[PDB]
Amino acid sequence: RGAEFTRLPVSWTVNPRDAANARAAWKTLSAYHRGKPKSSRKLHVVYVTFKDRPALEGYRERYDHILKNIQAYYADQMQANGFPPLTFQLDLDERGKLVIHDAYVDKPMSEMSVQSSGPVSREAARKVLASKGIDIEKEHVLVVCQLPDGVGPYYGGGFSHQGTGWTCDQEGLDPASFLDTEMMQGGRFKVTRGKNATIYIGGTAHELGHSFGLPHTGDGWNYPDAGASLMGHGNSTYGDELRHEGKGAYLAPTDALKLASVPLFNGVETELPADASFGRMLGKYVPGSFERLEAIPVKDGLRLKGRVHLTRPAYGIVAHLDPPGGSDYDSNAVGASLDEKGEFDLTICRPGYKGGFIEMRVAVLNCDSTRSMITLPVWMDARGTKAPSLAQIVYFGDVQNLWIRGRTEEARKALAEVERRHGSRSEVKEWLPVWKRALGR
Amino acid sequence: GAEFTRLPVSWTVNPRDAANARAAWKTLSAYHRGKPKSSRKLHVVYVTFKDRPALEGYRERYDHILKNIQAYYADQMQANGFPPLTFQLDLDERGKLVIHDAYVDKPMSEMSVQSSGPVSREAARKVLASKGIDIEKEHVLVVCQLPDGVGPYYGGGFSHQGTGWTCDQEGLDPASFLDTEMMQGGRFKVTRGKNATIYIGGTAHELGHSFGLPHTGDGWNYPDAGASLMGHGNSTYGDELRHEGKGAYLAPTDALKLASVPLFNGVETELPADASFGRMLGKYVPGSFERLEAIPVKDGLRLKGRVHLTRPAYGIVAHLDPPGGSDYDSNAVGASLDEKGEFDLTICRPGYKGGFIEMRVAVLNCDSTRSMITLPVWMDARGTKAPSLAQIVYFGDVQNLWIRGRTEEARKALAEVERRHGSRSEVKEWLPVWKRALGR
Ligand code: NA
Ligand SMILES: [Zn+2]
Ligand SMILES: [Zn+2]
Repeated sequence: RGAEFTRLPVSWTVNPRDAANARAAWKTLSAYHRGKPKSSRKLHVVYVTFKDRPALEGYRERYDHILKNIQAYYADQMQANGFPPLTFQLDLDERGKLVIHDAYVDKPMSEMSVQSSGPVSREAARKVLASKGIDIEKEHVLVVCQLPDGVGPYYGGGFSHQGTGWTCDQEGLDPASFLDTEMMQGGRFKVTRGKNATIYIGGTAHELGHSFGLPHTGDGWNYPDAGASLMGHGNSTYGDELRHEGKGAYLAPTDALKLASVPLFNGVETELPADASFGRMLGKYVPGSFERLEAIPVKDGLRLKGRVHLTRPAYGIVAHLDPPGGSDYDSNAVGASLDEKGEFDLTICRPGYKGGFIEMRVAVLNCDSTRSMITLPVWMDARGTKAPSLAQIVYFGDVQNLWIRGRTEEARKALAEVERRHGSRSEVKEWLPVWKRALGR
Repeated sequence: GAEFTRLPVSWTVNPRDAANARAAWKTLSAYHRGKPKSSRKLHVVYVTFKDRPALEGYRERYDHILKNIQAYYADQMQANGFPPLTFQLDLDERGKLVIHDAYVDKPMSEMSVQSSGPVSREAARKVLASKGIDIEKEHVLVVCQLPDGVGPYYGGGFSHQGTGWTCDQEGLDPASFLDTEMMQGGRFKVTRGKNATIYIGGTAHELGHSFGLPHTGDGWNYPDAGASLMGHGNSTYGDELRHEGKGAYLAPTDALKLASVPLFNGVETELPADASFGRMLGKYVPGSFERLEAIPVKDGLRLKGRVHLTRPAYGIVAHLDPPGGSDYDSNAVGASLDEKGEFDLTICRPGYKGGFIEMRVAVLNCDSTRSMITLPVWMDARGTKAPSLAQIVYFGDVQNLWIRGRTEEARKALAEVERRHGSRSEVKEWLPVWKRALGR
């Protein structure tokens, strides 16, 4: 109900199973938080100007609207998914307005480039934050540069306890522009002024999600009337409902699950484990293993049943489908709850997929904000043929059992043994390339 | 021509539009019989700046770009039922695109989105004049070595003169259409192929504007043909090479308009003395109708009428403009014109709930100009005839004066219906929409 920053409505209804999974996740996380110190983390804002690039007019009031819009959006989307209205807290002054730290870089735009705008702007943010007693390497920071397109950075990266977002200011940029239907003039993108603000501010929400540790997650068959996933193509649809263009952008339940363990969102200062490590995808990862893991083929999808070997508290599980040759934008995800013994059961589909072999990512969300992730080769079709899945049990049973237990080198040896013993058989030789690919992620 | 990633044809024209195209070309061919041939070419100018040197391979890359757009227009004109008409390029002894190099002795810091356009065209005029070419009598594509947010992406002109504006980028080439790798680090999260689609499809879109084409969106009669190039097709040009969709197609109503452009048909027809610019792109002349009746059908109207031909015409185009929408939201239908001026077309807008909608009727003359009138019409899903019948009893004199171009008399007659029967329910809703049409 905050019209001062053009608060976005909720234009989708969560599926009942995801809301039930959200409640079970928050119940588990709340028990984990009992007795742990509270978090005072805030999302800090730095405004970077340059030698021939002074601060734009009203940037303090306009970005007070922008961040409050993103803050309300995340809270409202968290609440729509079944969680409490969790969101990041801002630094407010005595008047309740957004505190923005101003930084300057003594370099002209001619001396800047697409590859240097990022690090140079963050370097200026480090200095101005340290002067105020804030360590940039231990907080989440949004760096706003007064740079144009083709020079300035639109980027985001981080994890649960540290992250950095990058965006660029523009004259009159404000969430109030979301309603404008007038066309922009003279630009390569033949698009309205309202969508242009959607790209800017919706992009900022997309980069901030990246800074919290969220990779890309596209739309799925289970949400055909919810708009575009914010961490997918939703960055370009954020606020489209205010122009009656569509359903806008929604926070995917699998992304809501991951953020529920972020201290910036839940307010609890949990400690990261010692074995946390960065991976190919955004986030912090720890080793994990399963007691059993089977993907059963169904019509246009898979039914994933398994039992996690829980050596640490976990609150949920997320299954991804990654089509070969596609980017992370093309993946779809399904979430599920975990019982105390570690059993889970979910169904993930990709209707119309003709490629047959597809990669599946199974992520276990731990209460310490980290994740354990494994990549499994699976076969899928419209009919739901069981023949490839049966060859995976008969020939590749030892490979899977070792792989889901994290024994990569032993699984490779067992994979080499079936290739040398039965590699000439047609039903075996087609599983070898997708198994070798899965064993290297 | 795979050397420049020639685009395929990903749509099939409706049979009536192809039949309309053949009848239009037959009429235009008779008009061209005995007229001098045209040597017009679309000239290309590359503008560099003080701290903005020419990008690598810009000569070979824009040889691919212009040949791609040239082949696209030819293939889309042929798909619509016309001969493979397109613009001709200036080719050297090796058959490569001739590019005129222009320089502006100003740094990029002194350029802006609003000033890059006119400053670039001025530099193009000088280098073209040095070669004996008058920019105000030809079609020119101005390419600036400028980034986004500084450089111009614009287009404007008519049948006998036009200017297109675009900006170069590192590695911009139609061969990039197939790339599915993500760009990264940009405000627009799009693949490298999508980025090239926006650049080159934009150029094709601006060139269409330079030929005299306004915006024309998609319509119900082509739901599986892709996006209209003069609508949102600028962002779908070449999408089929990534299996993203059907790409961009040239709307039959736009193909009709281009058939009278000397750059496309090769005949140097003379512009009439009464040609004038209008609210929309193109050259316009006064026109009138002997009769004009819109018959309501399901989700649309059937338009029958007879143009009062005071000059040779080869076709007619009807547009529907929903209230509150931009030019991107209009849909258009083309039709052929007989020697007496008779025409018959059907235009629909399924799902439109607004009831009252504006219709633009454009007559395409053989001298490259158009006559256009704006009519208020009513439309619904059922196809109810009641509002159109009240439109016949009242406002009868208003339409008769309006289709004869007598604006002031139509306004006076409109005030008479408001004073005599303005309280009647079947009359009072036509009054506001008629004043809007009489002022458009
Ligand atoms: Na065996
Ligand atoms: Zn991203
Ligand atoms: Zn345009």
